[PDB]
Amino acid sequence: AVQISKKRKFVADGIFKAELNEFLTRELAEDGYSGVEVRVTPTRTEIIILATRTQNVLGEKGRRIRELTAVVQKRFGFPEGSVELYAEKVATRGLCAIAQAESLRYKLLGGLAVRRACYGVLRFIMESGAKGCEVVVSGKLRGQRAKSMKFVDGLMIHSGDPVNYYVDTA
Amino acid sequence: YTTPKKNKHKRKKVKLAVLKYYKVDENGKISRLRRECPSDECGAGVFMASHFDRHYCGKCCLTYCFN
Amino acid sequence: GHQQLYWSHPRKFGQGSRSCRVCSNRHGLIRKYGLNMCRQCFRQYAKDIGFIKLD
Amino acid sequence: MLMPKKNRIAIYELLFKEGVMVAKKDVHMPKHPELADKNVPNLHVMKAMQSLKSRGYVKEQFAWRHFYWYLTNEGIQYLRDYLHLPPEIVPATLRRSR
RNA sequence: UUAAAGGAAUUGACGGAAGGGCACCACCAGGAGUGGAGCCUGCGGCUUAAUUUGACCAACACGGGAAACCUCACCCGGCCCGGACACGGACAGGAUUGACAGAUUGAUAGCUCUUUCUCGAUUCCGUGGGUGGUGGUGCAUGGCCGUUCUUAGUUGGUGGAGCGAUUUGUCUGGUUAAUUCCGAUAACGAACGAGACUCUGGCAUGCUAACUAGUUACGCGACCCCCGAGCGGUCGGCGUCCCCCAACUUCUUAGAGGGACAAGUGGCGUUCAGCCACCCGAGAUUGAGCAAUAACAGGUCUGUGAUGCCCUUAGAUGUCCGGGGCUGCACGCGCGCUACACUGACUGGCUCAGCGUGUGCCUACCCUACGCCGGCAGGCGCGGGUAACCCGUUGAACCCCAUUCGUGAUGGGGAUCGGGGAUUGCAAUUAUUCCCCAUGAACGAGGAAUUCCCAGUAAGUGCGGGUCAUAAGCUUGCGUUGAUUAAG
Ligand SMILES: [Mg+2]
Ligand SMILES: [Mg+2]
Ligand SMILES: [Zn+2]
Ligand SMILES: [Zn+2]
Repeated sequence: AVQISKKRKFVADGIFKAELNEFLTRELAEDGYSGVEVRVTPTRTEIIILATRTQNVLGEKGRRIRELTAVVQKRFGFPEGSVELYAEKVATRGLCAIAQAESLRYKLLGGLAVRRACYGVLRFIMESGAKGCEVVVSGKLRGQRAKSMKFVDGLMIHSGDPVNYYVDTA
Repeated sequence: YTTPKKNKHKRKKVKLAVLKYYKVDENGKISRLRRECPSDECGAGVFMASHFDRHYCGKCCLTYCFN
Repeated sequence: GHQQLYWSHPRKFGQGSRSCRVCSNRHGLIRKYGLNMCRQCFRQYAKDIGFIKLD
Repeated sequence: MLMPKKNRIAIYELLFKEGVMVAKKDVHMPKHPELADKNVPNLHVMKAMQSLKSRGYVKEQFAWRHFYWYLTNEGIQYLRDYLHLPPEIVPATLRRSR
């Protein structure tokens, strides 16, 4: 029917984008998620996942895409044949910050020393071709009071606009 | 912390364990004892009530005059 | 129960019927441009919408 | 919940024709949008899938305000029996697109 | 009787210790005030069935908290189960839903009761177990945020000094908004912060480009004109991409690129860093954003399906419905609004804006032209607008010009209060707001004390976003008019 204003066009598909980011975070966190990227056409829309483990999003003949197409389709108002999903591997696993934030999540769920787990990931980004990185793990460590242990290495800027694209946080 | 006024119980039903709404003489004879509902659905089906005088269709809540 | 007056107070106009579309509070929410998110964590997704601050 | 038997088959036939169902966390909604033909409130759509969790059959995640559900394979073999279906009917889970 | 008392050094914090710098959250010099008045709104106290609550520079128009109900926690009552699963019981010869009438209620709640029909394993009962919670605990936490903290500050590597904690680097000086640089030197080479950077503002009669922006010209129409002309004057009247019955970009909107660097010229300075003057020029410091290291028992579990632990779970702290409360007033404090008039108030003429916002998936209801009813708020008919297409050339107020008034608590001020009229709404009472008539209180520039600010700034003055069914004395933005003091 009648269409809506351009000002609320742009906040509606921005909030479309933010919603399925949050769900595909909650689903694919254990499977190396690392974000999404959307393209709308006046046909089939195509959403590519940026999973690091593209094996695990695939089921036995790709189940967990086809039911993950269905929940995207049966919530966000798409007809039968208008949204498709693809899994794609993001280059340099240890250089996007969302990926190994989730990796050391399941390493600390694995029951490591928090100093042992953070060193393995600090050593991993700096050997993956990085200019600097730092990890802050903060909360209830060994002790009744919470405290924060940060593990900075290399150099890192903090102010201006180039800490918008030269960095990524997680 | 008291509740003096005693909200008494829930609803437990009357639990009347007998149908017998078809009396029979002469060794086999169909005979109603309760009126049927006059609705569009249950002609001689789900009964209409028999009170001390009135009739009432329980399923679709229509009632006949108190007589 | 007794469906006639379970949810019978009219949730219509008024802040007892607006709510957050993410986060399900009824307080502080921003109904501008059809956002309908909570005040406190509009700020989370503000970059995911695409709203940059000044830089 | 209170479980009307027509409406449980109504939600099972949709939860078995595809391996998903997409209720939203609001109890006071008289009309499930994808069912929309048996005037079902989504009270029942919640409280059926509550039981399907506790038998180990369905698998939930929760969105912003939405419930998403998936079929585990123990749930699929339960639904081929309760819908009384022959062991050739499968959902859109396994292979209907190529 | 007691597990330290003590010694020398080190790092911080402090000093009513010195030396050098800096800040309108510091002062001077000032402005506007606030502090006195009425009112609006937050907090304390009192009162109350409850007057829910969090916070005491860095709490107090703060939880974007403007509560008629819903929100909502609190108070008085009343339904519901939205108690998943696991086991046993109940269990076709009688587990469980629902319900007309009537005492029954606040209630057309089968809430309960009397009576009786109806519903198809759905459940119900017991026991374990979940589950929910604006229930506790922010001193159990996460995340965000504020703050010491708008100041220049911080740290490794390797050498050197020390037994060591540590120190040098990171400095005598000069300079800078800035550990900013110059230079000096047991240090050298670096990193973060500062700066650059992004947004913004001012300039480019240069470029690209415009029936959703325009101008100029040319046609047509209208009107005035000594006297009667018109290449005269006025016109947001019409047309000229409507298929050439015109061109162009100054104005308008962007996009690119340019432009300012302390460059040039004197003077000072170690002729170092740089500073002070000018000339040229739109501009010789535009304004803001991000913003380190290390912290605080800072605030928030009442924002969150962030969450540990405890508590509660059916006569439930879950949830719904109805009523009430969060607005109660001998008082105290904090933000603010309107005033004390004549540099003003009236009444009428007259002319100027900019930022922006607009019909919704749930979600009902948007912005308003024009016409006609009404003395006013308003009411209808009729359009347009999903927007440089319509409201809208946003005819904003102050100010400007005339009129009345005359230093009188006055035609200043408009609190309080009576009666009426409309709109929003399920509902306006403890007045929602608006309109009309009447009533006409303090208040004469404010003690001690105290706040904010140095250029389109302070202040005056309206407008628009937020909240919004109805609604701004608040907040966040915008333009308008525009300075008095200072370069310490
Ligand atoms: Mg919360
Ligand atoms: Mg006077
Ligand atoms: Zn019938
Ligand atoms: Zn408690």
